[PDB]
Amino acid sequence: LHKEPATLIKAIDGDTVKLMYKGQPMTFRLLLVDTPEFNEKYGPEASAFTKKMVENAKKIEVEFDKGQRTDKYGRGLAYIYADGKMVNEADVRQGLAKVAYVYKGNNTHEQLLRKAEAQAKKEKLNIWS
Ligand SMILES: Cc1cn([C@H]2C[C@H](OP(=O)(O)O)[C@@H](COP(=O)(O)O)O2)c(=O)[nH]c1=O
Ligand SMILES: [Ca+2]
Repeated sequence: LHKEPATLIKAIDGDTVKLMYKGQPMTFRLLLVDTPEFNEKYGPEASAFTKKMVENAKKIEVEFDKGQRTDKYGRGLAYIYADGKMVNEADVRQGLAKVAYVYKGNNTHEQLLRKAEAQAKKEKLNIWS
């Protein structure tokens, strides 16, 4: 898998973000994760956390997996990095997202994220408190 450039347009919620990719605006849905909706418990904290991460970044990158790159709603599907650190992983590590929506072909970083979920759960963090 390969990292490609993109720039923040705007933070949306815990697991979606609007980025400019190859010079076009698109909404990205983070692969392999599910944050609570803003309206739910930990939803605001998940939104704040992703927002801070992407807004503080000097360099945003997007990394497509091997499978589908767009979902049925036209959202890009990717791993998103902020100054070299994966947002998808960090959301899970902090107990602000669950590993979710694991579809064969688009699941390269499954193991890595499940490891982070286990540590988050052991610490009883946020969603696991
Ligand atoms: C993360 C992800 C979501 N989706 C779809 C499945 C869900 O369909 P439904 O909307 O029919 O439930 C929806 C969940 O995204 P949200 O968690 O953003 O709602 O997006 C994909 O198709 N592929 C993916 O990799
Ligand atoms: Ca969600």
